[PDB]
Amino acid sequence: LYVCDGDKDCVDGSDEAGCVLNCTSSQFKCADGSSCINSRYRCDGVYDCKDNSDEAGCPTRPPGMCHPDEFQCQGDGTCIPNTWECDGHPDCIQGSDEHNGCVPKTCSPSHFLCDNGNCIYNSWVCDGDN
Amino acid sequence: KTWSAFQNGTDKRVVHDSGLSLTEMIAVDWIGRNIYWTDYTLETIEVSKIDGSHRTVLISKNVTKPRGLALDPRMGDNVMFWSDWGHHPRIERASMDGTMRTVIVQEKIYWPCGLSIDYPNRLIYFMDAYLDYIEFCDYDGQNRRQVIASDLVLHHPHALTLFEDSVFWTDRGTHQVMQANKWHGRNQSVVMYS
Amino acid sequence: LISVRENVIFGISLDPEVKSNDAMVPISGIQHGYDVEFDDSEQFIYWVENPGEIHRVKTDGSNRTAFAPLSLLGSSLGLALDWVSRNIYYTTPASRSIEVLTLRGDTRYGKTLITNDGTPLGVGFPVGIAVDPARGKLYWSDHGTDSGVPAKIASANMDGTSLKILFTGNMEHLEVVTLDIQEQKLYWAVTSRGVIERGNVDGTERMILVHHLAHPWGLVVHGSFLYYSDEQYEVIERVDKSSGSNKVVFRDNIPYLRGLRVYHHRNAADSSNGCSNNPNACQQICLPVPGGMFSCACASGFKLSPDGRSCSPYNSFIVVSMLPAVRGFSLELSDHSEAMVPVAGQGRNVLHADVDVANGFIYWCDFSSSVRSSNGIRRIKPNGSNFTNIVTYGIGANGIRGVAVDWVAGNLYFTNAFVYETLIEVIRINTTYRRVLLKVSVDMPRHIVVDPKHRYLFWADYGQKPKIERSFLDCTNRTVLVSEGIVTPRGLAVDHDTGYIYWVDDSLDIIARIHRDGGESQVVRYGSRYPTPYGITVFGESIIWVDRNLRKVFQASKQPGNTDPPTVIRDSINLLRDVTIFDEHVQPLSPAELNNNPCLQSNGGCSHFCFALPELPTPKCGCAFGTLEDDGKNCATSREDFLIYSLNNSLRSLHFDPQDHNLPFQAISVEGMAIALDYDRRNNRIFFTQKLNPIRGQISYVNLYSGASSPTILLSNIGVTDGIAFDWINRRIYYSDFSNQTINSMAEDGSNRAVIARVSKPRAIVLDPCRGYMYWTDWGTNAKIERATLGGNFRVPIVNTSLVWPNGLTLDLETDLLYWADASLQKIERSTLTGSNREVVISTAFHSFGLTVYGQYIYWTDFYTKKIYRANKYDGSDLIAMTTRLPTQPSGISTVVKTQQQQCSNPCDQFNGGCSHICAPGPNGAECQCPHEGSWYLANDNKYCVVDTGARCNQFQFTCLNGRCISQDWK
Amino acid sequence: HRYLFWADYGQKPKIERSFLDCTNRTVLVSEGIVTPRGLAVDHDTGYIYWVDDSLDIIARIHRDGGESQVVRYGSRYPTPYGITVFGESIIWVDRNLRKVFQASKQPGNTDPPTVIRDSINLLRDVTIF
Ligand SMILES: *[C@@H]1O[C@H](CO)[C@@H](O[C@@H]2O[C@H](CO)[C@@H](O)[C@H](O)[C@H]2NC(C)=O)[C@H](O)[C@H]1NC(C)=O
Ligand SMILES: *[C@@H]1O[C@H](CO)[C@@H](O)[C@H](O)[C@H]1NC(C)=O
Ligand SMILES: *[C@@H]1O[C@H](CO)[C@@H](O)[C@H](O)[C@H]1NC(C)=O
Ligand SMILES: *[C@@H]1O[C@H](CO)[C@@H](O)[C@H](O)[C@H]1NC(C)=O
Ligand SMILES: *[C@@H]1O[C@H](CO)[C@@H](O)[C@H](O)[C@H]1NC(C)=O
Ligand SMILES: *[C@@H]1O[C@H](CO)[C@@H](O)[C@H](O)[C@H]1NC(C)=O
Ligand SMILES: *[C@@H]1O[C@H](CO)[C@@H](O)[C@H](O)[C@H]1NC(C)=O
Ligand SMILES: *[C@@H]1O[C@H](CO)[C@@H](O)[C@H](O)[C@H]1NC(C)=O
Ligand SMILES: *[C@@H]1O[C@H](CO)[C@@H](O)[C@H](O)[C@H]1NC(C)=O
Ligand SMILES: *[C@@H]1O[C@H](CO)[C@@H](O)[C@H](O)[C@H]1NC(C)=O
Ligand SMILES: *[C@@H]1O[C@H](CO)[C@@H](O)[C@H](O)[C@H]1NC(C)=O
Ligand SMILES: *[C@@H]1O[C@H](CO)[C@@H](O)[C@H](O)[C@H]1NC(C)=O
Ligand SMILES: *[C@@H]1O[C@H](CO)[C@H](O)[C@H](O)[C@H]1NC(C)=O
Ligand SMILES: *[C@@H]1O[C@H](CO)[C@H](O)[C@H](O)[C@H]1NC(C)=O
Ligand SMILES: [Ca+2]
Ligand SMILES: [Ca+2]
Ligand SMILES: [Ca+2]
Ligand SMILES: [Ca+2]
Ligand SMILES: [Ca+2]
Ligand SMILES: [Ca+2]
Repeated sequence: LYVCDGDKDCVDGSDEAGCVLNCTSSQFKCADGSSCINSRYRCDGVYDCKDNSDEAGCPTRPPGMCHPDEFQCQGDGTCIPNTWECDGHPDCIQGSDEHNGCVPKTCSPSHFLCDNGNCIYNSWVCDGDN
Repeated sequence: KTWSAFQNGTDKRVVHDSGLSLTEMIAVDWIGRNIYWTDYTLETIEVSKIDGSHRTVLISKNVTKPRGLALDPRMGDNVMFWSDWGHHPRIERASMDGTMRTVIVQEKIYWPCGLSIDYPNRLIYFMDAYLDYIEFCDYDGQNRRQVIASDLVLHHPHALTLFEDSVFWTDRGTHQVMQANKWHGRNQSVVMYS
Repeated sequence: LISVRENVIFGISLDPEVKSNDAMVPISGIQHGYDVEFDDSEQFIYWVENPGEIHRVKTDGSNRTAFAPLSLLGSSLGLALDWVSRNIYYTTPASRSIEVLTLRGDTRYGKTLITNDGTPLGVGFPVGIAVDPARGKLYWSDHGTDSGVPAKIASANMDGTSLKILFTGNMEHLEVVTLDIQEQKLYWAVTSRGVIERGNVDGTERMILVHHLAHPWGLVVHGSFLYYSDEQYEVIERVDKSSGSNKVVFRDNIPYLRGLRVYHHRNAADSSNGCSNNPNACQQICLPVPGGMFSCACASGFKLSPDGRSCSPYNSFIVVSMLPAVRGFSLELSDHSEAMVPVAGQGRNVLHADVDVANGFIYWCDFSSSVRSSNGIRRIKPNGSNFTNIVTYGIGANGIRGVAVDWVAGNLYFTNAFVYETLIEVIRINTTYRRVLLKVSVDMPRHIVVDPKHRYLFWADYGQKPKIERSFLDCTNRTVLVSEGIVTPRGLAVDHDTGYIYWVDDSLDIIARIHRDGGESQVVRYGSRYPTPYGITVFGESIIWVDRNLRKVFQASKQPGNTDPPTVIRDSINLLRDVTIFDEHVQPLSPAELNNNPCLQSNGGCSHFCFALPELPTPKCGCAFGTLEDDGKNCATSREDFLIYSLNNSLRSLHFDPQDHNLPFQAISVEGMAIALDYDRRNNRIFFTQKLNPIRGQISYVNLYSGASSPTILLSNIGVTDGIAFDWINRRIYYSDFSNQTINSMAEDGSNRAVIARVSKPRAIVLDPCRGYMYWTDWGTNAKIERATLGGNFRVPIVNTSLVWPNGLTLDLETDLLYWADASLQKIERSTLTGSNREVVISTAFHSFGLTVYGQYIYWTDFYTKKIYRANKYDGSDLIAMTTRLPTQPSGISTVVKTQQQQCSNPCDQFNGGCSHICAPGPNGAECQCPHEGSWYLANDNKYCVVDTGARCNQFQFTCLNGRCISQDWK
Repeated sequence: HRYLFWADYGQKPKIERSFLDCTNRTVLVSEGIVTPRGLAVDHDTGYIYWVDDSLDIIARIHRDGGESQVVRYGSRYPTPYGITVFGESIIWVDRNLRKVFQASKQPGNTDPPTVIRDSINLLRDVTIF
């Protein structure tokens, strides 16, 4: 079942390398020509095709899904605290948190700022945990 | 819905109807013949008979957002553990009947995404998708260590399992299943690709 | 207290500091949660989903079901329950109606109390419903429509006979209305302004009680308190019923909030009404009315009698089909009452309806491109008492496009549309007997109709060059009645009185009739006055048809040339698709009315199928499986022929009849693992392929008729061979090797060996000796099925796309069809020898090693389930397992057929018998002929012909077309 | 009648009526037209007739629109390509039958037609002088 599904189930993809690329019925198509994939997947939240274009067409979700203290992820349909939105780390599965222009957030004196552009409480700076 | 089948795909049957949330965990008792599951929309932890014939809601007073559930049903332990993602994210432990409740970890949890138990050592293993770590502690949370912690190895973990001296987890950000050594992570392998 | 959210229903204890949320076992899995209602006398809770369905579950979780799935059209928006009369009331906007249903006992009774009637009092878009049983009053809230129905709060009687409007104005986007039985007061909320209002059941007073909200779902009143929920504020809270000035909050930050109910032991003795006082006083439905009196009403498909106690079922009505539902209309156009319980619900896409009036059944077909379960044929009774699925397995990619019913033979005929092919099949209405009568290839039969009086079957074709065709009940004859003047025949109907055929076309915009014997075409109601006639039926001196654009049902006189303005039966019907009639007159049963049809009595004695043939006084019989017997009525399954398979060592035999558990020959055991088998009619002998260890392949033959002779061996050590094929015309054996990537040929005794071709992983070989072709399967890179001559001198891929892991291959010489199995795509596919047509036979629960075809069935063996399976080779319409779970993983399968053509009956088929031109049919064996015009001459043997002068060249050469000779080595 | 009429062959084919200076446009037939190969007008009655080889029909309408009427429909008229009106008769040509036919213009009549010339190849239009 696995030897032709668009999923490289092993290190070198020996399974998928042998398959044809003609987009049989119900197979949604992707611009990279990697593999044609079943239409049901189009808006489930998984980048099923290599160039991120299965879901690219899909519409946006109901905005009432999350509380005012939260931000919403379009691909996953999950809610994360507002502070996380532009902290500089992609928290949503598809990166919906870092959007457009963030007006970059900065670190206050009660916290410390490290190599990866993250802000951490001063007590954590040296306690045994990275 | 929740379904039960044999390891060869036969005898597919329905245990009970289930919540639509993507964040859900199921636990089974090989002794008590009971099944436990978490509900993310109703914010509840529920127990039933393994055949689904009887159903009850067991914990509802403070489980804001369950993201993990693990059980130890041995005669001398009889303990249940679960994790919550409220504004005060924590890991909580309660008697398997809910008559006793305690909070085990609450100082650095920010996005709990995994809960598993190690019975010989009587240890809990949990995963965090914000600080990107895999960490284990004991049933009281008084002993705690970190197995893997880095933005390079853990991107978006969702489930954790343990076997022998190895820990297995799943990552949605890399579409992969990973194996590592549960004590120091100095061994890393990919179990399933794509 | 009970609260609803779009995905959950849960219960709160009624004191505000008890924060537990499990006063009842919750209801998980809801998709589009809407209002809820409860019944305490049976511990039941009911909820509605919009978009969705009406469901009931028990407070302890013991039971969960869908309560009105077949009559509900669209989605309901409000529920009300009467515990005194034991009736439930629900409101549906898709049909602009308010309906009542009876909870008493296992037999549902349901009618529509209020709908559109042109007056503003009538129901518009009813969203909310509340009922009072003791006073026999019903209240509803409705957004109104463009018919002049205002946004209103309205009052009616629970029997539906009285209508009045209580409140109007300042009402936009009103969602719920609720009633208080002690105060006799009504409460409703408005989203356009964020306020909750109170009113009196007589319309005497209106007041405002809550002042600042944003989309407040739900109102409930119990004792001194009123409870409401708000979406944007995510809160559920309680307020003083008498003041509105003080508030308490039960829960907060709850999303997707919906309406609320309160649960307590309300009792019928206190709330008693006329129906409770007079049990059993109505045959179907009892509805209370003011003054303690009661009224009786009949369910859909029934009418009421002057005694008021009894109801009688409709026996003469018209049936109309619309993509979303099937409905019935009385012949009396003054009667707008439902003549049958409607058919509506999820998955409905009705294309055609047909009726068996004598048995009391209606049969309809559903067709959806996007949903498997929606496609099929199903039958229901007008009373809704019975529902059954007649055809749900073996449906083509394009679905079922036509259903015809024969009430004399008790037969159903339908058309099944695959990708490049269409099939016409007949099924006996109450038995598991289904057969395919015709394969149509390029024509696309969709609409089908049958006439038992004239013993004719008619269908319409929708492909290129559309036409109408006539056939006999067994499809053994094909004739075309209309070729010219057809573009889009949306509907086909036959008249059983005159034996005339009528069709409608929305491209031509015409209704036209022809005679069963063809000839002159005639025109009815042509012109722009008929924009889109989609369905037509004939009854008496009238024709009845439906129009998709005018949204109307019309009646006119069937005689051509008449131009009386038509007659109308129903207005404002959406998505009309077909019309049918349910009346004893349209389906006669007297022999004089049916021209002495032989199947009218005891199915003509036929075992499987009975088919009246025009001008044949005796019945005709057809078998769904096997063959027909000299008695002319019964069928047999050729016990002279059997199936042979190997488990590992044990060669075993099986019978085509799954009930005939006898073994054709007892079981035989061989060394190692037997993997592939082939049989020959000449010797009553089997050739089998043997694996001794993971490295050693072996070939051996065994004899069945030679007493009990043990095996004989042809080759002792070769790579592991997985496929074997036999050629009885040339007396050769062909085998494939997996360890050596090769396909080799040998002679019957092994003394001669040759190698035909090389392909990676050559699992299967198939042979046709009379045509000189062999086929093989390669599952390596560029997985393909390939064809070559018996000698491998010519080679071409028959299938090289949409194929991944071909591991089984078989050929059928009766149909000239090739079948293969794919383990990656888990499916069985059939095509022609050229690969020009491709269809899928099986796509579900599929694992297979071998493949063989006999009769109307295809058989395969499965190693995962350790079973052998039989299916129908054209559509997989049947699936059964011929054996219990076998002891060990099956191997490849072959068939033992004694009627094999041991010699080629048409010798010219072997590449023109070797010729270039016209081949004579075996005068002295195969023989050759040139064109009779021009001085041609026969050469090489009596074979090539392009020699216009008889020119001479030496015999040691070979002599070509165009008059040239060349040394044989170059040949 | 001071009218100008033309037929349209694109998507949603129709027949239109106009004034001699085309300052007015009106549509007489929209439904029931697929391939109007020929259009003719009767100068006596002020009626318009058209022929269609897809519909295989001869049909007439009134200069003020309204009710459509049918003449010689059916398979007996495989490909009427051109039509003209003269007196109480209509004359039309058929591409497949290779014939010229004369019939009476009033609808509903079914007298067998009359033939004028046989074996004429590639017939396209008929006119009267
Ligand atoms: C097929 O089975 C149905 C259901 O058993 C038969 O339906 C009965 O038909 C008789 C008349 O022949 C009625 O009087 C009964 O009321 C029907 N029973 C039910 C339960 O509906 C039907 O006769 C059988 N044969 C056919 C051709 O439908
Ligand atoms: C590829 O698919 C198209 C349909 O999308 C089909 O028409 C064509 O024949 C296919 N090509 C091959 C080589 O099968
Ligand atoms: C549960 O909630 C109560 C009341 O809000 C609080 O006092 C208690 O600390 C909470 N317990 C936990 C484990 O969060
Ligand atoms: C673990 O990793 C080390 C290298 O870090 C390697 O030498 C060793 O063989 C590994 N052990 C196992 C059991 O994989
Ligand atoms: C409800 O479930 C029980 C479970 O045993 C079953 O016996 C019963 O038939 C079901 N239906 C009704 C109406 O009780
Ligand atoms: C359905 O039909 C069967 C027999 O065909 C009958 O026994 C049964 O009562 C029917 N169903 C109902 C609800 O009457
Ligand atoms: C079948 O049709 C042919 C003409 O197509 C006709 O001659 C023949 O009589 C028909 N069969 C029977 C049994 O009448
Ligand atoms: C056939 O299979 C059984 C187990 O399925 C095995 O024990 C037996 O040895 C096999 N036959 C031979 C000849 O090895
Ligand atoms: C495979 O083929 C070669 C010749 O191509 C032959 O020598 C050998 O015996 C065959 N069988 C095996 C098992 O290699
Ligand atoms: C597939 O077969 C066609 C002819 O049927 C041929 O032209 C084509 O090149 C083949 N493609 C492959 C990949 O074998
Ligand atoms: C699957 O396992 C069940 C027992 O758990 C058994 O009854 C069944 O035969 C098994 N099926 C197969 C195909 O192994
Ligand atoms: C032009 O046509 C319109 C309708 O389209 C009509 O009302 C008007 O009278 C016509 N022009 C003249 C001058 O009559
Ligand atoms: C996305 O869709 C939602 C509804 O699903 C809302 O319409 C919202 O306004 C939409 N637009 C954007 C850009 O979020
Ligand atoms: C960073 O952000 C904080 C608020 O979180 C303060 O605005 C601070 O002044 C900022 N620092 C810089 C350098 O802009
Ligand atoms: Ca794969
Ligand atoms: Ca996807
Ligand atoms: Ca972020
Ligand atoms: Ca630290
Ligand atoms: Ca039309
Ligand atoms: Ca034509």
